[PDB]
Order: sequence, then C-alpha cells, then structure tokens
Amino acid sequence: KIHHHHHHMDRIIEKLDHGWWVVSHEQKLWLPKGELPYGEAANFDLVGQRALQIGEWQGEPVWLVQQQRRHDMGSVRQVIDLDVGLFQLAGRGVQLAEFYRSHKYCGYCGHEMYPSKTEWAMLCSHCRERYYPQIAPCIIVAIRRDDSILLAQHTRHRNGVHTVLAGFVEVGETLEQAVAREVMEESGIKVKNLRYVTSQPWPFPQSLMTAFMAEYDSGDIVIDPKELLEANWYRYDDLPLLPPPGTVARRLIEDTVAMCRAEYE
Amino acid sequence: HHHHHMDRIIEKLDHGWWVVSHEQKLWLPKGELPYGEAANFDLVGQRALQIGEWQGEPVWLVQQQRRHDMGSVRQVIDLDVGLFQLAGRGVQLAEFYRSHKYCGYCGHEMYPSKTEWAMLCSHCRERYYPQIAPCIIVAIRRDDSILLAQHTRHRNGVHTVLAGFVEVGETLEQAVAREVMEESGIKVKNLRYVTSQPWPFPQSLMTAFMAEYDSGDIVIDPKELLEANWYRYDDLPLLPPPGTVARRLIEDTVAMCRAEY
Ligand SMILES: [Zn+2]
Ligand SMILES: [Zn+2]
Repeated sequence: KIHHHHHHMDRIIEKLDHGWWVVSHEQKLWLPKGELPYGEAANFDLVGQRALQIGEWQGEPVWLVQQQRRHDMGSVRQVIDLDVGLFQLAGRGVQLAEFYRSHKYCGYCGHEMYPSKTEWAMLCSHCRERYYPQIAPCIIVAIRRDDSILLAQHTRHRNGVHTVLAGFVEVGETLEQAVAREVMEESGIKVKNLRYVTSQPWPFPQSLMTAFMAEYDSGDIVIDPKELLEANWYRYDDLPLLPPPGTVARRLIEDTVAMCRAEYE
Repeated sequence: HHHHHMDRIIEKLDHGWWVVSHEQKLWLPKGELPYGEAANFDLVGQRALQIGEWQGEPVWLVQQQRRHDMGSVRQVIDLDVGLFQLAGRGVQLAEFYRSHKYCGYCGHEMYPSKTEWAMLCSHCRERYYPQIAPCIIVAIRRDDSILLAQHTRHRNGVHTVLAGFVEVGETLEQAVAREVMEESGIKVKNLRYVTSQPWPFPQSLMTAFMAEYDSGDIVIDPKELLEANWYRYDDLPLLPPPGTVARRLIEDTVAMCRAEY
C-alpha cells in the first residue's frame, strides 16, 4: 500500500489567526473587490468559523472556509493574475470544498461521512470505506508539422482563441495512449515523437494537465463538430489569437514555434 | 468526457474476453483470464459492458461474484501489457460503480450513464466519473549509483524506488521534489519524465521520472521506509519484478551508469 499525505485537521478560527482565506462553496470563492481575502480573521467576519489549513504562501497560512457569502462569489479564474503558487492554493481550496460536499454520504453504503483527522480524506460512520480528493489527469498536446502547428477553436466558446488539443485520460490507459486517442477522435490525425514538457493543475473543476509535444505522422484533418468549430495548420511565423501568457497551452505553442525557428531559420 | 458503448445483456453467441469482477478481484479459472463463448462460462443473460478490444475480440466487464478462483489482477500481470491494462480497467470500473451506489451529495441511489462511464443521481443533478490517482515514481541517480529503499509496508526484501501520490493543486514536478525530500531528505535535479502506466492497486496512474542528486544526506521517514541507501549499478540488491515500471526505471538508470563507468 501507498499512503496519502498527512495533514492538519480543521479547527475553529480565532482572532489571532491570519492569512489568505479561500471562502468557497459550489465551485466558487469569495473575492471582495475582485480580490482574494487577506488579513486577520475578524476583518472578514470569520472568527468562530471552522477553517482548514491548505497551505502557506510566503510565510502566511492559506485557509479554507466552507461558506457562501451574499456577494462577490466568483470563479477562481478571476484571480489567475496572482503568483502561480498562490493561484494553485486557491484552486486547492475550491477543489477541497467540492470534495467534502461530494462526500456528505458514503457512495458504498449511503451513510453519513466525516472528515479524517490526519489526512484529506472522508471516512464513513457505518462501513470501512473512504475517499480522497479526485484529480482528473488530462493530456494537452501541441502538434507540429514541419513549419506549422495545429490550432483549433472549440465550438463551445466563440472567443476567437485558437489553442491546442486537450482531453481527459480514461481508466486503464497511459498518458501516451490518451494523447494518441484524443488527437484521433478530435482531428483524425495520427501523431508521433511524443515528448512530455510539463504539468499544471487546472481547477476547472479538478484537472491535472500533462503537456506534450508531438509530430504529425499521417491523416486528414477531420474535426468532430461537437468538440471543434475548426482546426488548421498555421505557420510558426503567422499565428492567430492564442491562449494567454501563463497557460500551459501558450507555453507549448511557444516551444513549438521556437524549434521551427531553430530548424527553418 | 468521452462517450462509450452502453451495457447490455449477454447472448449465447457472445464472445471475447471476460473480466468478471466483484470487490477488487476478478475470475481467473485455473489462473487464466476467461476467453471464449459466453455459454462456456454460463454467462448468458448477465449484463455486460464492453470495456475494449484485444486483438479483434471484445473485452467485457461482468459484475458478478463466482464461488472459486476470484483473485487479484496482479495474477494476470504476465499477460501482454495491453491485455493487462484492459483487465485492470474492468476491475477499476467495477469498483467505481460499487463505490457510487449512493450519491455522496444527497444520499439517493445512483444509476449508470449509457453515454459514458459515469454514475448519475436519481434525485440531484450531480455526477461522478471514475477516480484515477496520479502517483509519481522516481529513480534517483548519483554518479555511479542509484537510490533504492526498502518499504515498511511489507517485509519484501525488495529494494525499489520512491513513489507517492500527487496532491491536489500540485504539479508532477513539485510532487517528485516533495516526496523525495519527505521520504529521504535529499534535493534532486534535472527531473526527466520517462513514461506512465495505469496501476490498478486500486486506481493509480504511475508517472515515471528520473532525477539526479543535488544535495542532502539520506534521512529516512521511518513510517514509510525501513532503510534507504545508494547502490552501485554493478552491485544491485533485490529489485522489483520485470513487469513493473519500478524495474524499468532502475534498468534505465543502471543502463546509463554502465555507459559512463
Ligand atoms: Zn459507508
Ligand atoms: Zn444526489
């Protein structure tokens, strides 16, 4: 057996407590004035509330409080301009609150559950089963073809933003099989020369991006219109509107562009 | 999420491989994964979900307990890797369904989606998809040597590499650095991703790395580890078996210490 990480249990907040406060409910958190709350606990009417410590940021605790405020409840995407490591802790808070909420009852036997005192787990009052937060591994892949890169627009958001291909890994498959399968299903092409670049959590709602680069091998772009509005090869020096700087998708595109410059220029 | 072909009742003229799973075990009569006609295995009338295809013949999940030869999927690890991966998927999907008979949000009974591997609630709008546990595993190199450690979990005699679950809101790279520090007290450098593998014990996705020693002295976490030490690539102790990603990373780290020295 491999064990999950040990963590401090929740407790009642006092006046002397302080830090960043991720006050969350149903995939949202409190952003008073569009900002992540920071300061002493009385400043935010949180003294007497239960809070879970979910991290530390530059000497200061990061706290999860499970409550819904009347106003200024938003997506964590609103504080994406924050330092990455802080943003990652705010996402952690949002996800942990959904974990707890998703586990009020035990799915094995239907009885009420209660938090573990030593780890981020839900224990059952009736049976021996338990659950840990669900992270959904997700591949994302920049596909290079000579001096070009495959960029797509999703049929969902008419943003005008052309990005790479992404999709959830399925049970029983490797990352490399997920890459190959998602690309096929989304665009009809077979890829080769897969290369892992990096990973990033992505709390929308609970993904872990595993980022790859790959080369065109064979096939015609045949897009699934339910997933994709369009997909085309764009030359490295002639790109459309891309994902923001900071996103793993922009990082992959830039990497691909950089090695087209090193070969064809 | 990905769409899938729905479940259905097996007929006499149904065939393929059968993952007949209940409570984390599957049916392995005489130690073998059932292949052939449904009727040979008294499987007609049962529900099945096709979980894949192996060499032009379907792989089916049947959720049922047999009297004999219920065993761990580890017992079929000798099979081709892609057949082992599908047997593990069946085991994992049976445990997913079992783990979601009731909804965790509202407590009402759930029912399977027909358009994907999901459980939907009879009362509320909430949903669950199968849980996959990203787990890092790292072979640490230091010059002509590799870090191997014995685990407290089972007195195996086996010396293997370091592994741990990725936490919520951390990268694979951060997970590697933290686990190695927590378990062995050392800082590593030049992290390289090698590969991944599903590992259905119960539901892990191994992401395999190689790393180099940077600093620190070996100080073990005595709850997780019995002992840890550096080992010459020409003088290795007992290792995990050659059907594991652990053995692959050790062989890879040993293959390039053979080169340089
Ligand atoms: Zn229970
Ligand atoms: Zn429900």
